[PDB]
Amino acid sequence: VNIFKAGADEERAETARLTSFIGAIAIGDLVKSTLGPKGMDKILLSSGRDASLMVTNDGATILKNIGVDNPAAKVLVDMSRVQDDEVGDGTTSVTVLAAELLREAESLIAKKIHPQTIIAGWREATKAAREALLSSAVDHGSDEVKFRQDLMNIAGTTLSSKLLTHHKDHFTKLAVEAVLRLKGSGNLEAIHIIKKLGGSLADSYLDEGFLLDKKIGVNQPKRIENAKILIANTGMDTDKIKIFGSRVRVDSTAKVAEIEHAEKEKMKEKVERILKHGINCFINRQLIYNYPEQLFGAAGVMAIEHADFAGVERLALVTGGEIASTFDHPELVKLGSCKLIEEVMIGEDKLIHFSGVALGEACTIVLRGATQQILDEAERSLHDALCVLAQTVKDSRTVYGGGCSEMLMAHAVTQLANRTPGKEAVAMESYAKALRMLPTIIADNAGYDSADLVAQLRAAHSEGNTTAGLDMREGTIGDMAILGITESFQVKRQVLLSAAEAAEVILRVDNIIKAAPR
Amino acid sequence: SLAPVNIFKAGADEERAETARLTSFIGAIAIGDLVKSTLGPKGMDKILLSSGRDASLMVTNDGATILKNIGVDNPAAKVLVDMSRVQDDEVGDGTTSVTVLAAELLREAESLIAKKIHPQTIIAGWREATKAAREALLSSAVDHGSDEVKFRQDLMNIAGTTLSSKLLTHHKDHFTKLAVEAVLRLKGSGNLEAIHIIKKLGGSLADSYLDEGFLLDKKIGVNQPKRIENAKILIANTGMDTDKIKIFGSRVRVDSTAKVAEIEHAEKEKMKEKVERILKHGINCFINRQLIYNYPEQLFGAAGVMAIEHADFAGVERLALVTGGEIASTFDHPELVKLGSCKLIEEVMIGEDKLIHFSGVALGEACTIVLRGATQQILDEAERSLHDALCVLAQTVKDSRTVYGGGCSEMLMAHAVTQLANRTPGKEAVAMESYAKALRMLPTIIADNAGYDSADLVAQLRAAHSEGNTTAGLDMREGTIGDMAILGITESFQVKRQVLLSAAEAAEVILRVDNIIKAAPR
Amino acid sequence: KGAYQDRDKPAQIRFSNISAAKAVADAIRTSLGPKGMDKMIQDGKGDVTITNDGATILKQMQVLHPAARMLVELSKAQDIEAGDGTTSVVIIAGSLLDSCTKLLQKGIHPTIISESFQKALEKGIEILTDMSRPVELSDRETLLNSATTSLNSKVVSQYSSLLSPMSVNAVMKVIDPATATSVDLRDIKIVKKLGGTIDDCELVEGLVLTQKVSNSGITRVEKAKIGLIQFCLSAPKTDMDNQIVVSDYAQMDRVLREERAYILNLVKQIKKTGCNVLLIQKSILRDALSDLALHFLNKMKIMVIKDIEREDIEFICKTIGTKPVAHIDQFTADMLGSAELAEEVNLNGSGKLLKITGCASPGKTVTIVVRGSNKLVIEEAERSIHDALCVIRCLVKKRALIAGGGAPEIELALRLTEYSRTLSGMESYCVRAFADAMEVIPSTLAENAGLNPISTVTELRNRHAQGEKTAGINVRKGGISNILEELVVQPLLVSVSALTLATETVRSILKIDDVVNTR
Ligand SMILES: Nc1ncnc2c1ncn2[C@@H]1O[C@H](COP(=O)(O)OP(=O)(O)O)[C@@H](O)[C@H]1O
Ligand SMILES: Nc1ncnc2c1ncn2[C@@H]1O[C@H](COP(=O)(O)OP(=O)(O)O)[C@@H](O)[C@H]1O
Ligand SMILES: Nc1ncnc2c1ncn2[C@@H]1O[C@H](COP(=O)(O)OP(=O)(O)O)[C@@H](O)[C@H]1O
Ligand SMILES: [Mg+2]
Ligand SMILES: [Mg+2]
Ligand SMILES: [Mg+2]
Repeated sequence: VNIFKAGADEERAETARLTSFIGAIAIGDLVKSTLGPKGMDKILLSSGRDASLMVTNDGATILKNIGVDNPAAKVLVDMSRVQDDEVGDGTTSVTVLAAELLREAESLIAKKIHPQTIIAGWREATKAAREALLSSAVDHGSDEVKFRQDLMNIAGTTLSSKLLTHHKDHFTKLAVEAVLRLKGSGNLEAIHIIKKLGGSLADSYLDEGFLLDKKIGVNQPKRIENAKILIANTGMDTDKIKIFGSRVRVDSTAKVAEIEHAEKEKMKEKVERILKHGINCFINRQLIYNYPEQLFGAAGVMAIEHADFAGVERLALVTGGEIASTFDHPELVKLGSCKLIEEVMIGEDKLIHFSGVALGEACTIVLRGATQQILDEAERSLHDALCVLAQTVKDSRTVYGGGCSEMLMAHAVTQLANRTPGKEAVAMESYAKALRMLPTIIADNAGYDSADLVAQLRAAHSEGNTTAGLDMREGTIGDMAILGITESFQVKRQVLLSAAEAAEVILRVDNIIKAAPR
Repeated sequence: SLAPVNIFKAGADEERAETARLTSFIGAIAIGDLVKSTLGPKGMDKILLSSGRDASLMVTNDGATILKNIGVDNPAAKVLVDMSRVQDDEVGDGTTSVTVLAAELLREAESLIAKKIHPQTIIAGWREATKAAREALLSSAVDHGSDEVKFRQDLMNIAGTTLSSKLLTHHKDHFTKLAVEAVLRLKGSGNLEAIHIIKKLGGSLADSYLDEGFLLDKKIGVNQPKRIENAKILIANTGMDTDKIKIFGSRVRVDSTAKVAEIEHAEKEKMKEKVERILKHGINCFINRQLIYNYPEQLFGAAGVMAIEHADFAGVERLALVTGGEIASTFDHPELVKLGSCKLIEEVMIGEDKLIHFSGVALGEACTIVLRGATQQILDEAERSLHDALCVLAQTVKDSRTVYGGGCSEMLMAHAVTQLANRTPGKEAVAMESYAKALRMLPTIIADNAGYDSADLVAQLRAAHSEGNTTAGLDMREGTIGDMAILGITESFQVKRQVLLSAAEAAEVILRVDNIIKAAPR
Repeated sequence: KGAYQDRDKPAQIRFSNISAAKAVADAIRTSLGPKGMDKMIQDGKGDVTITNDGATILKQMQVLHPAARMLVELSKAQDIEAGDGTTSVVIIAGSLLDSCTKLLQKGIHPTIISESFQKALEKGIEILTDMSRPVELSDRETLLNSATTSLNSKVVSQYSSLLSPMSVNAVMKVIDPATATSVDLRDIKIVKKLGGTIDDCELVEGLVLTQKVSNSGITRVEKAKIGLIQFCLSAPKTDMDNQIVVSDYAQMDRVLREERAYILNLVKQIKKTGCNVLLIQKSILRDALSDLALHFLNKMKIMVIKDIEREDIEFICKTIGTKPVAHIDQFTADMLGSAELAEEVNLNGSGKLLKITGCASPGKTVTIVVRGSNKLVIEEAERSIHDALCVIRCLVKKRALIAGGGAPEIELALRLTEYSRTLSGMESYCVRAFADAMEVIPSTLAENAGLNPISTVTELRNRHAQGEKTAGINVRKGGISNILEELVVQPLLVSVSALTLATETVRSILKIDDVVNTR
């Protein structure tokens, strides 16, 4: 007898894990074609309204854009998005590793092994692998030149799997420089990425100051030397007295004429109070109406209308001023400083160029490609590189990439498995196989002999050479210490832990109950 | 072909990529998983229920009828089903094993292709591996036949091991010898049609027996005697109902009714003359192939001779085999026709029916087996299992070479494939290793059906065969590793060779398709 | 710590099969014993039946589940082998499948359950065989008691005084109780005609025909000389194509004269043998009777009967003693049956029958004619009489007799539970489940009779534990008492076959682990 609903169903057997495994493997196979320096990106086309088209390489936006149906696919997409939020890298890596973990899981359950046995084996294996990765982590930060070289290597390895690889030598350092302007503040919003079409992608440059996409007023000057910027968050509009319930109730036209004259005079006195600070520039958050603009033009200052919260925050960071709202006491927290406020033209548009800024705490990156999709992909991948660089500035521990860290931690898992009895050992062996399946995939997407390369790496790591990985520009087994394929320790640790946790949570379901759709 | 022009038809499609091999592999693996749960002595049989006319229902364990009855749509599944049917036709059993082994081979092939290895490499590696397995199985194929008692014990063991995976295992010790006896009555003639299996409801399955004579499900005449001692049976294939002159265009054209009366009297006279010519043979039991009308029935009754009417071609051939008679159509020379002889042709009641019982037959060349179960499905399954046992026994009588069962023979040829793979370079070695793994999967499935530690038992057998013990296999009664010579789990060598070769060749032909093109349906 | 058995599909299939079998069992569970009432089946077409036979109930009720089909086939197989107990067998099968679903819930492999069930079967056969007593034929009392016990649970129970003695007379008048070892029920011809009441059923040692006499001038013949005819009494015609050409005016008169002379010659040849009534076989392709032939036969003061089926000629010959005649020259008095009387009987305006009584060579054949108000009661009376005949057949087959009224299965349940208490292991639970799974028959005997089932079964177990065997449920007394004193017995073959077939069917069902829907 059926009891649920019309449209509600239950899969309480091998069918449930069949659906979960096939969905996770579909996610893994879709994401798999975008790993390594030789990975190839994808086109996302919307069948709905506006037919949005986006060319992308990373797995986070690929998985979040598509509409997944299988709940396991939803689990993988959520894990990828969470991992992108946490660090900003390895979303494709974590999704692929989870997919291979589930594949080895179904292979094991074919051999009639209880899922909790696999769970215990995986817990022990991930503990050992995390311990080995932590033991193999190299650290810097005390050094200055060595840490800068490490940052350059991290940017290179993060940016080599994307389109900017075509000009990687130009871009990596640029990204590093941007992070070097943050001065340790974990504020990625201090970085502005302005994307304008036209010209090769090698024309992109990190500005030596700031760029604002706003407009000068009518009568204000359009160039200043030795700027004294005051940044404000005042009204400058009609500017109601804010006492709700106030109205003019008079008996003549002279009275209302006098009241409007008083309103204009109070606005004039507010502008005079602003000018008393000793300024030649003024940046406001919301609109500036016609009378304050006229007064500013007459006085001889420069005013900016409608610079949003992000704009004023970035100007405050790059110039050093405070966000003013009340100008009663000009002697309190002071202004900012620059050296030129020239208007500079890019493409066909004009932007305000703050040069000679007092502080480098914020900056702008100009992205200029030949196609809007190229601009979007460059922006997303540059965001990933900046995220990783900021994360490794916060925590300078690094581990070698190219599969070397994966190979060594898989070797540790294998060594632990060899000394553990029972059916746990095969679970840990499957864990190690799934973990080693990543460099296999990188070589496959590259197009080399994956089996030979992986066997060579296994032999080299078992011997003791703990810095061996895939040299992809030639396709052999090289030394990541000499070559310089580094990676953030935080990124790899988060990838491992998140993938293992998602595999564990998915594997222990034996019943899927779907309610009737709305 | 995904090109922005479509050329095939409104209904025809093409899969010219990994999609085609994906569909073929998933279909083949689905068929293999369907058959997988019916292996070993611990396998459990399945229900086949119709969705239409008469709603036919059958309980069966062998995979041949399972694959024949269900309607497959994937072309790879069609290849597997035809494989199973051909293998059933060739020997009689191993359909489940051949389907399972081909499915496991294709699963290993998909796992290999996942590692980006060209399919022709897998095909060449499997050709070499199956050559090595053929050589190993032939080398290990022990032979008997010079001895008498050893060959009969081998026959009993083969019948027991072939019948152990079906329902009849519940009375194995009673049935196997039965099957053996049946084949031993054929005197080496590979004519399974000499075995007639009469199925009647009622009574436990242990009440089945092989008769000491022949049973015929026909009727005696009206005035004929119902019991004859020391008969001289004459078997005929005459009409003797109306006897048309067989000259078309002949008619009576007379001017009076008395002429017609005389002509019809002459017709009855020629009927009487033919019956008298038949009786001149000196007989007391007459067996016909088609009907005997009332006048010849009356003539036979007056004479005092039995007359069996409307026995089909199979009936007259089986009576000729079991009694020694000669199929006759003319009776001009009674001295040239040889008449069969029996001892008693009385009537015996079984279930609720009466049958003619030829007892004390002159020759045992043919025989009948009475199956009496509790349910029509039980009767059908018993008949199918007995047919498989008889087919295997006849095959091993034709070719006495035997190999040890229980997983020993397949383990040893898998070990030979492994030894071959360990000395070959290149990507063919991994293909040979996959072949060995797929071949070793069969005892794994047997243990899985039984409910034992498949990995531990398979590792034990791998070690035993690698060390040098080539007569080790699975002991099901306790689930351990035992010596098949002592247990006597024999099997026909031809059956195993056929399974191996057919599975290998069909896997090879399926593995090398990269385009499935479906024309629009009717 | 063991195989994971990931696939739960086989367990679900087994539970579904067990549930369907239990549903079929307890659907007809209310039709057991002398207080269980019969069902009414109205099939898709405009046909209705009122039946208490378990086999017919299960056949007419077109079931869908494969296990239900297995159970209906089991019931028909038990009907074939025994003929009575076709309800108790399906009840037992469903009940012990219901018992074994709990075992499946306890983590016991189906093969172990099946083997333990077979062992319990082997023990129960011995228990039942030892419990019985030998029986000797030609003892009217035991035969009558067995027939009455068979008929009690049927609609004709109130007529058991008139149906049991005739039911045993029918069997005793076919076989020789010296060396029979079986009985052929084909020669017990049952003829049904509408009208009258059940109390007018009759047994005749002669022959009963549903045909009508061609000539309505003679209907009663005394000292009749019956003779079968297999040739046609019409104008002669050869097997090959026949044509008569006429080229003169005298040819027409001549051909008519020859036809008349030939017919009259045939009729005179028939008459000169002393034949008193004629039985003409039904001959398609040639009118066995012509107007001229019937005219001549009626002129010679004879009785003529036509349209006799080819399948009844053996029955007629075995009954009255005639021999088939397919040629006129072979028609003589040496092969001509004789009877004391031939009559055309009218059943008070509800049809007509032919009765041949007083055959000078009484063969091993009798006939039963049944009377009833509507068709349904007539069909049910036929089924009940057939069940009584099958009971006598089983008693003839093997000579052994056991008590009824729940005594055999309850005593077997005891002896088997103390047998299980000696087989400690994994199979002890399965054997105990088999032992306690056949308490269903006494429980339902108590329930359908209006007694309290729990207390009745408890008292039954206690009284058979005290050695007071042959104790069971009495519905006349309304309690529990000795059964042989109540004159309720049944042949051992019934119960033994029921148990064996039920156990075999369950052992076969328990081996299923998948279902596939063929095209
Ligand atoms: N130039 C390179 N040489 C060798 N290995 C690399 C290189 N670039 C990336 N990898 C490896 O490829 C894996 C995935 O890289 P990538 O595609 O950049 O991940 P994501 O798409 O999350 O940025 C990383 O674990 C890294 O070790
Ligand atoms: N009692 C047994 N012990 C061990 N192995 C057995 C036993 N009976 C059968 N087998 C093995 O099971 C295999 C499959 O046989 P079966 O299940 O009858 O299907 P098929 O005969 O179609 O392959 C055979 O190869 C045989 O060696
Ligand atoms: N007079 C009676 N008193 C007690 N029990 C009876 C009596 N008559 C029959 N029974 C019981 O009823 C059971 C079922 O008999 P019945 O219903 O006639 O056949 P079936 O089981 O085929 O329906 C028998 O096992 C018998 O023991
Ligand atoms: Mg990266
Ligand atoms: Mg077999
Ligand atoms: Mg009864």
